Amino acid sequence: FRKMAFPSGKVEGCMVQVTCGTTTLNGLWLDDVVYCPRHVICTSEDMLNPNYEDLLIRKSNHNFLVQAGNVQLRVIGHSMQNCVLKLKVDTANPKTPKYKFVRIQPGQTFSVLACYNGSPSGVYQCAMRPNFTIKGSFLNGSCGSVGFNIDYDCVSFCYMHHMELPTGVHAGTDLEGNFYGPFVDRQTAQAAGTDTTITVNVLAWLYAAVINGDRWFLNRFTTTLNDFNLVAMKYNYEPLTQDHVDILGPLSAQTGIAVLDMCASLKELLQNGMRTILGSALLEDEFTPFDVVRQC
Amino acid sequence: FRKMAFPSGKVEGCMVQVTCGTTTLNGLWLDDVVYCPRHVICTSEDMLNPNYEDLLIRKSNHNFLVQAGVQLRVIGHSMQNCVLKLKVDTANPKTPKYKFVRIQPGQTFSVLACYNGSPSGVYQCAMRPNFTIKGSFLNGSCGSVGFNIDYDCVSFCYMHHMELPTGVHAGTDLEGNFYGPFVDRQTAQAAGTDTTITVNVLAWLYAAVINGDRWFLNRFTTTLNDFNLVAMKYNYEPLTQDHVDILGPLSAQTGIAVLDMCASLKELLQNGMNGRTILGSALLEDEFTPFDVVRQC
Ligand SMILES: *C(=N)Cn1c(N2Cc3ccccc3C2)c(Cc2cc(F)c(F)c(F)c2)c(=O)n(-c2cncc(C)c2)c1=O
Ligand SMILES: *C(=N)Cn1c(N2Cc3ccccc3C2)c(Cc2cc(F)c(F)c(F)c2)c(=O)n(-c2cncc(C)c2)c1=O
Repeated sequence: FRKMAFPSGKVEGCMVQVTCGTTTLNGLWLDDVVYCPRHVICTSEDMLNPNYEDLLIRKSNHNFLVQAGNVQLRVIGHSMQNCVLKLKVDTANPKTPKYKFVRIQPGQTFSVLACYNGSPSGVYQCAMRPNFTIKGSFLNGSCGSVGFNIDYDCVSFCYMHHMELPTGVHAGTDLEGNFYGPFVDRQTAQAAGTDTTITVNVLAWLYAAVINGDRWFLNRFTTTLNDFNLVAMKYNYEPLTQDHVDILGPLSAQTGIAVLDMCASLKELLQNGMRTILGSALLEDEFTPFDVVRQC
Repeated sequence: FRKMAFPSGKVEGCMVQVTCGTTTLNGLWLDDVVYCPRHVICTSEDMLNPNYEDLLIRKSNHNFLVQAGVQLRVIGHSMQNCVLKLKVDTANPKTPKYKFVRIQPGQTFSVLACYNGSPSGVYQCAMRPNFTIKGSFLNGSCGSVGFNIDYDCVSFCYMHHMELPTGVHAGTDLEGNFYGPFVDRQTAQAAGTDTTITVNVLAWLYAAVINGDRWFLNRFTTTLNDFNLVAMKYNYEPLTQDHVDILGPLSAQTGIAVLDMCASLKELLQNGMNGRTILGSALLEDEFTPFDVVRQC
């Protein structure tokens, strides 16, 4: 099992650079709007205590340098939605894919196209941690890099990168500018919550093992969902939602192993602790049910 | 600290489907040529024991259906080793600046897995010492390519031909020469004994330090020769002085001498990791090059 990213071409053709004064970052050019972190309107000194509504009333269209490579796109309007700036430009991007904006749930994976100075540099898969951070690989200059899934040539944008936190993990927003997690776009004492294991994905990984004939850990037991959730938390595992149970349905059907039967199996692995699964001693939690199917 | 592939856009616009009869796979369209595995000309029966010069002479241009998202008309064909080259009537307008390179064992590249001419996923792989690669390829992935990108120039280094019985992958360069002792015939084929890419493990241990993980370091040193004795014992590749040189930047950056890191690795091979993990792994990772680490650290 490999972490496979989606082909990045469709997103590559949407990446631009946005500059306010000396502050620069990446933006995303879809039709005639460029989306980017609103913190582009800040000097580094302003970050210590920014008032965005004011910094923005005082900006004008002509203050924003938007560039696709070295070609300037003239801005004809500006607004902010939550923590994202939307710059209306005078050119509709001919390379705009079919797209939507999605707000993903913790556990969901997506591809990150890391970008510097509007120029894509690399692509990799990432999971949204339960504590609403991502364990990304971002260097300074990466703000405005985006995360996405691709579903029949429709690009679902789910993440825009804003910042690195103290412990070296990453935080940002959806494409409506709403942060994942409790973070804010100003310099404070902010820290990631204590993280937990993504139970839904661990179960998907157990289904993957079963599909491949690796099924020693299956037992005769079943559990109630409520009982499972209470025990799981004792081992720093996430409780399951109804949505989780549902996205495990296809793998449940493929293997004929009921979700709550697999939960029983997991509970035992937790209570006794293991002997390998898919030739690994560790339970993997960054492959979703959809990832498992997409690979097998 | 993740495996990071190159952005795949420039390659995506070169992928096409090639079909002969009910045999289909992917092709790479550059200028007015489509490169694909020559085994496209075989039925399953032919593929059991193919005489390719003899099969190819019997084909006409119109036997080849090339599809680019538009049918492209084939106007000429030739074979170069295990790669078929179909000249087509239309030049690919999105051809990047490109080269064909043969990679060295230990080196990494991005794979763009494709099915029916359509890109499906992108990830990094290394060319293993035994000249296989551990890809994520399913049925129909033949003709998917591997590449590196340097300032907009795409260097293609791999074209995918088969999965071996063990679940690893084998293929050719873009000149159609196999990596490893394999052939393009349906017969059971094993690779030689694989070994671990030592220089890469060392690069990855340096990565782990740069990312704030230091539990495996020790105060000890070793000579190159004595390290290599231990490494060969554990089916690791020899570390050369050129490798030590290559590691110079990461050594400079962490203030750990290469031979000091080698002493750490020796202890890891001898003692195991006990309970522990390094950059999330329970296993010593060997598929990041020094260059890959630098490009990210
Ligand atoms: C983003 N492309 C640059 N950057 C920043 N910033 C530098 C800067 C300069 C002027 C004005 C604002 C900024 C932000 C940060 C810092 C940052 C980001 C926020 F959202 C905040 F709310 C904040 F208080 C500070 C940053 O963390 N990174 C970053 C992202 N990912 C990885 C790394 C190593 C660094 C930036 O790139
Ligand atoms: C490739 N897109 C199809 N394929 C093949 N082949 C199926 C087929 C049908 C008719 C004629 C020729 C072929 C080859 C193989 C089999 C194969 C190919 C070789 F070159 C060999 F030397 C060999 F021993 C076997 C194949 O392995 N894969 C493949 C690739 N990667 C992963 C998986 C699961 C399968 C094909 O896709």
